[PDB]
Amino acid sequence: IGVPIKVLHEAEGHIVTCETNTGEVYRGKLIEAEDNMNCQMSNITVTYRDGRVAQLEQVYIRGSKIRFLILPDMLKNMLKS
Amino acid sequence: KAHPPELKKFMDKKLSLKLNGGRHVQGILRGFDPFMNLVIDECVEMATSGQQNNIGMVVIRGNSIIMLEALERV
Amino acid sequence: MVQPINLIFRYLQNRSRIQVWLYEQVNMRIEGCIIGFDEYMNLVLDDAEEIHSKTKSRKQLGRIMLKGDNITLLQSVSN
Amino acid sequence: KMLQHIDYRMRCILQDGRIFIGTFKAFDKHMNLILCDCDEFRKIKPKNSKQAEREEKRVLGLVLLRGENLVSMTVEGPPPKD
Amino acid sequence: SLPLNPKPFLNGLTGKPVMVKLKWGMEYKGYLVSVDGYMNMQLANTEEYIDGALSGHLGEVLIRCNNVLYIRGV
Amino acid sequence: PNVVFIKTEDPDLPAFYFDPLINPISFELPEFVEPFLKD
Amino acid sequence: TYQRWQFTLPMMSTLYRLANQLLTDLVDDNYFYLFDLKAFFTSKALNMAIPGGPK
Amino acid sequence: TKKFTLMEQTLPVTVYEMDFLADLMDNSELIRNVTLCGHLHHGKTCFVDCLIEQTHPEIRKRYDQDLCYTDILFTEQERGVGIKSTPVTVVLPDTKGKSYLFNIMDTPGHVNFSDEVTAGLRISDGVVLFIDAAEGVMLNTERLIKHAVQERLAVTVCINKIDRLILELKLPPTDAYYKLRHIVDEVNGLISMYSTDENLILSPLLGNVCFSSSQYSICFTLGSFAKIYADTFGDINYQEFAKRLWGDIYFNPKTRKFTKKAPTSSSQRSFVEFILEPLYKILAQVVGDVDTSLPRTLDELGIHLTKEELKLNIRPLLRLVCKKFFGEFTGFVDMCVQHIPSPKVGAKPKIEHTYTGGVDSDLGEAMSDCDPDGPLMCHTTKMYSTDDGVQFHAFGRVLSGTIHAGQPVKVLGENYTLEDEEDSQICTVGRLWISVARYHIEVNRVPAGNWVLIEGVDQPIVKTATITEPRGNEEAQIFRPLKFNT
Amino acid sequence: EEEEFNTGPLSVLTQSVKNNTQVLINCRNNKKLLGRVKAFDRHCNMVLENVKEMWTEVPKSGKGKKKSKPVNKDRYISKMFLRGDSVIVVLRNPLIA
Amino acid sequence: MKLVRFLMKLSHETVTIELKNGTQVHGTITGVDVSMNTHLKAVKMTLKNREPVQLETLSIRGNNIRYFILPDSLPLDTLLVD
Ligand SMILES: Nc1nc2c(ncn2[C@@H]2O[C@H](COP(=O)(O)OP(=O)(O)OP(=O)(O)O)[C@@H](O)[C@H]2O)c(=O)[nH]1
Ligand SMILES: [Mg+2]
Repeated sequence: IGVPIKVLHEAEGHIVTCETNTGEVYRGKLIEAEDNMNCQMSNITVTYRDGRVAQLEQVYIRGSKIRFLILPDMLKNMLKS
Repeated sequence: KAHPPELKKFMDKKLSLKLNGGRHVQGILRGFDPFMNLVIDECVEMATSGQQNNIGMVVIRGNSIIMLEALERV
Repeated sequence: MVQPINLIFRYLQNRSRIQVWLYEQVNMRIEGCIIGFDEYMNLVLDDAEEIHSKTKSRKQLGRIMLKGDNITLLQSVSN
Repeated sequence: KMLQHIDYRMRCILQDGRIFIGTFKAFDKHMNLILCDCDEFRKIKPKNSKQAEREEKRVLGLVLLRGENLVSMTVEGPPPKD
Repeated sequence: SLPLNPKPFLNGLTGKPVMVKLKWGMEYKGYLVSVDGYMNMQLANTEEYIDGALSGHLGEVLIRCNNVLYIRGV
Repeated sequence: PNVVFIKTEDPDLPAFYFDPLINPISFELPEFVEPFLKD
Repeated sequence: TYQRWQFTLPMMSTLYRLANQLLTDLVDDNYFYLFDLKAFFTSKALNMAIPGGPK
Repeated sequence: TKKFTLMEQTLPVTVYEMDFLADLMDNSELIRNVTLCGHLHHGKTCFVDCLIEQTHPEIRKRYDQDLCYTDILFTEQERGVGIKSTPVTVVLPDTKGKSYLFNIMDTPGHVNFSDEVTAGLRISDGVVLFIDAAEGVMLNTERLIKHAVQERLAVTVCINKIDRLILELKLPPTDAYYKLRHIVDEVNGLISMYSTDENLILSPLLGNVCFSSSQYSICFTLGSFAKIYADTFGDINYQEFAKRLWGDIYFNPKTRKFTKKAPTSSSQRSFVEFILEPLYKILAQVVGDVDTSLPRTLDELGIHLTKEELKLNIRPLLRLVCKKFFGEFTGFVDMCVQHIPSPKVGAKPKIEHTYTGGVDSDLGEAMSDCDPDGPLMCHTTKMYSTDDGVQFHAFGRVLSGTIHAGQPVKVLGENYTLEDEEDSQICTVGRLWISVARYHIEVNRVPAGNWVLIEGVDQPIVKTATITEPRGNEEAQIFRPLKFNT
Repeated sequence: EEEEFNTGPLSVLTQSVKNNTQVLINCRNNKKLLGRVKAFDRHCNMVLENVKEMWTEVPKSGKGKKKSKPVNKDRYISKMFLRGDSVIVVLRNPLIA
Repeated sequence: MKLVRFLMKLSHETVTIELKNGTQVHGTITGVDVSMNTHLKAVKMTLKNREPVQLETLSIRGNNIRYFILPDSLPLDTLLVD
């Protein structure tokens, strides 16, 4: 199991930002993160490629189709590695 | 490993599915496997025109699943 | 709970005519009767057709083995 | 070869062509990367462009990038001491 | 037929005239010499049909598996 | 707290034994796995 | 120099069995409830005597 | 210099960072407030000791007598008994590897000091009830179950001292299963006597029952011991194997599947055959065969010990082997994460029972949201002397708002009502500490949902107090005063 | 495995290495590599000799008004390694003939 | 057989690599690993439709490689022996 993956699981319960492979940007609370990067989130704000926003209560995104995630800066500050 | 996706919470709920190709469908989750292939019942294709057409019970390959959104409360 | 593979096994048994959504190609979809399939979701289709959504034109194929790579979605059609 | 550059500031190139510059803190089998104090650039990687060095820069912060979408990495600057 | 699977179908079609469509829209007609476990494909006396029209007569040809969309007997 | 330790007089008994001084109480796994320390 | 020893467990069980005439048969400490050192210290400080104990 | 406690100035090494603790303390949804309670001498302090040992790498037990880290008085160290409740605040990982902020109140088990338990019950969200595996359900166990249920808390059980079954009573492993099953049944019977309709059934299948041995540092749930099997053999699923390891289920080794019917007449239940049997084999190889065949067994488990470790006597050696086999106590943390609610989701039945003004009000809704920016409402049930004994520091939890050092607050006593206004005081708080047994971490601000040591407010506080802000909140009411078991 | 390299579709590569014969590789980059196979593997990675790379291009609106006419191009590469994913097709036809 | 092993032998050679995204890389190999992840020094890298940039070090994810152009001098028959 990978070092970044452990740090992701650590962000469960925190507000995170996710960009997909298609560039839609989802911000909200990370409920569950699976080993393969599958992500369950809640109370989302989504910002599309045209710039428009929307609001969603509940989402789940497949790990493969995630480009990246932004985690809380405070959480990062792993040391042993 | 050979893990399941954690989707039992979403079983028998109405969902909104974003697929690759800018394709979107809506239906009730009836089941899944470790590849995230889905069974969706009472499925409806949301055509880019805005028009929606009923396609019944269908299989979506997990490969081409970008994102899902619940239309219910879990 | 219905497992996706089983749905297919059902399609197979039923000999329902099937319409397949392909990966990253919207203007064409494939149709046929599933005779058999394998662990990779590779399908053997009978009396198969290319369906051009744009041209409303159908291309007749007969005996097809479609690689599963292309599968986005599997639906049934009354025809 | 990866462990050497750990703790350093690193310029990472994405498959769409973006430039992610952050502190390289962790990696793995897939090359999923952990980037602290990370910013994104789009238009340029400056080599002292007399007009300006920085356009479309965005502050991101603590970033986990998936290796699927990584192309390449070069050393951008030394480790911050902190 | 009583369940006719991918693998046997392809094996029955060895020794036969086939046409393979590739994902990229090229088409290759020829005698199927062999296939392997990954579904790489070997044609003899291959011909190329692009836009459904005879383009090039090519001879003996290996097609990498990931390129294949579908195979047809013909 | 009281050490309730039970002396054994005769060695032919098993080590783990219910002494009459004690008051009476009253999905698939792979083929390789076993209980720990089965040997 | 004969300064340190380490024994195996059959050795210790044989020695323990052979020494039992000189050894106690207590397993815990509660036998010495008001017969421990601290009770004797308190007793000395208060000028009181536990019935078996020193004065 | 009068010195009455074992408290220190130096802050020892930890595995976590301190600002990571301030982070978790802000986050307010990972944290949990647990009270450890039990009968006299059932192993609470040595359990907390086990956790501290795990978290602080250099603080260790002295091989022959235990440090009772949480007993910080010369009277508790001499007299041998817990007298006064002591708070610990640590950061612990789960089986996933996700850390949580645990605020643990170690309470005395002697029945005469049960009032300290009630103080620890007011400030916390759940309770972990420790039970001696040899001794069973005793006097104060029953009394504390009744008291915890009636004070509206979640209950999880840890069955400590399982070595007493193997190394003292020497029961065969099947009869060990029967005795443990007897204990969990009797706790269920006591709850169903006192609790209402509410399904507070405990079973290890439901994951709120913990089997431990705090002397030899063994602690597991069904889940974490399953995870040890999954870590040894790659393709095991964690949870699904966990759901089959208790009860009258059995195993068919030709089918490779768990049956509810026994395959032969002479067969072993799954718990006995997968959990107790290796435990009986580990302890027997250690205490019986350290010289002959402990190296072979340590190889087969994968544990490696150095040459100086094999030269220890049997009790430190056994504690060492079990620390290397069971690792961190993640099964406990899973039990407390899954079944003890957080401050946010637990705040509602707390303000129901606790707050005199009533549940729904501006202050009531404000508390129920548990946000750290609202009005300050802090509630102090405990008061601690300094190491010299001169001045006191109050100990409370923050229910809403945030306390800052130096800021003035109004303190309201038990006899205060709104309309009289006579029984009240204004005081400036000096310093704030995140209390830890032998040392305090000094902080500047403490958010909502957390325990805090407060300097400066002690002089108007007779017994318990509520603390609110001076400007505004003319609608504040004092929390109900402590109701004692006795 | 050798049997599958020897008789399966990859025998095209196996035959080209043994006979030191030329093969044309249609490639994902829209380029074609024409040469001799020194080595190959499962993935169709190859080490190639005497490679003639051929492709086609346009001036790409040299006018400024979207006007160009297609242009063929080629170049010689004596020694090179090809990662096999880029393979579309490998042709064991008689190019020399 | 496993041709990545062959590439792993090419430390201290200078090569030109063409990427899947069209980028061209010329530098001296410091290391190829089992995933064909390639590391170089003294690198002149030309993204398609730019003038070159020089980097002291560059690290490429293996999958992003199209092909390596090897030194004409390279003694392949030696390197193909195991
Ligand atoms: N046999 C055995 N004894 C233990 C174990 N754990 C603790 N003890 C002993 O039990 C006694 C209990 O001491 P503590 O653990 O400090 O007791 P406590 O739980 O804090 O109870 P209080 O005094 O009321 O606070 C001590 O003698 C410990 O040495 C154990 O796992 N096995
Ligand atoms: Mg205690």
